[PDB]
Amino acid sequence: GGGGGMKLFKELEETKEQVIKMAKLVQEAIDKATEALNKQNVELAEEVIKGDDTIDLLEVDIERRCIRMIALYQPEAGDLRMIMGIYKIVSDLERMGDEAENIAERAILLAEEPPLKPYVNINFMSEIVKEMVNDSVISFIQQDTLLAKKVIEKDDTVDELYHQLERELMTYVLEDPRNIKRAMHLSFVARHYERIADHAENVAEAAIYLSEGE
Amino acid sequence: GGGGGGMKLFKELEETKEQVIKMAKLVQEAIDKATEALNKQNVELAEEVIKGDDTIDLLEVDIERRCIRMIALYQPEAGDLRMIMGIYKIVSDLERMGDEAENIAERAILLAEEPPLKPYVNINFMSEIVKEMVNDSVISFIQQDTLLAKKVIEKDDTVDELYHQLERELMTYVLEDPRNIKRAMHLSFVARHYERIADHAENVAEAAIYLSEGE
Repeated sequence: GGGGGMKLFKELEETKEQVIKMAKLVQEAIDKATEALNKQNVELAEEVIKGDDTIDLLEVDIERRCIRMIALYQPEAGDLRMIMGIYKIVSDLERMGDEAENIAERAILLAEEPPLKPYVNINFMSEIVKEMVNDSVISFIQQDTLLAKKVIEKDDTVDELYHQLERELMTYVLEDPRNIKRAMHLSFVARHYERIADHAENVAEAAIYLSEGE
Repeated sequence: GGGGGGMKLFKELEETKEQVIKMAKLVQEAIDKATEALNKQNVELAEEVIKGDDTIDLLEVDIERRCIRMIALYQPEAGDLRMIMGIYKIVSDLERMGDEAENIAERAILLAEEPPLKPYVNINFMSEIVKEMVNDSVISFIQQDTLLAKKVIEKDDTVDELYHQLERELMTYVLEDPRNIKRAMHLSFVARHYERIADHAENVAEAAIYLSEGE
């Protein structure tokens, strides 16, 4: 190799740092989004809606870093794979953040009214999903198949849990159509948790590609 | 002063761009069949959309593996490397559109086992726009047409607006006889998928802007 070959190294270990940061900010979104939604708390919602902008540039900035690294250093097979993969996931991660930002909106909408039901399921879902966000992005940065496979296993649960939700609400709507307004908002929410999870699972799918690459 | 890598990278990039187009045809074809299967309560048509989604899946990989090939072998500079990464990004949005139409098709099955519940003028105006959004977004990409990409970005607000019309129309159905609760919700999801397909369409046009703004 040549002199500045270890530049690509530093540049890449940093870019990775940033992915991890961006994911810290995603879990923070979901966590805030769930509190707001739960305890009918708008300060917590507007917080989450402001903070998404951060996550937005984080996509831009990590993407731009990838191109740079490829343009400047000409990374070999392994690096180039690590990089294009980063390039993919930073998008999924941005989508999770946007999904949470959506739960944040809804929670505002659900605040000008009594809950209509304990949010127990939304909650079990919420908890599984953050675990999924984290574990998925860990298993990527460090080539952990087993951990990626677990994340992929958990998704069938979120799916399964989502369906529980679809049906409980059917019964709420059916017992008093007034309830139609909350039911629906609480439907979306569940759909958003389910989208965040599906995404999580991509990161993991990616993590395998990478790990299978060795 | 030469270098035979130039000419190869050119063919490879054009052949890939061609692949991307193949892929958007199939997505348009998907949305199209799925709307027929939805409307005409036709499961033959739906199971088609559903097997046909696999073709689109492999095209994502196909093109993605193309992009890495092209970078590794030819060490492409500025404009080229940019179109490639960009191809890489949008071959995905496009796979997501096909995924959403596949979902429309799954619901069409489900909706077949019962009367309509309503004509579906809305869902129809929606996909008709959406389908044209898929095309234009991917045209605008291949030839960096900013003005055409921005036309796409506008239409999206229409889908957005059209989507909302639809959830209120349904609210009224559920409200009139909760039996309708099952058809209503299925039609609810469908109306969301159309809106997701449009929102992806709109990413591609954003991308098309990245490329264009660049040259």
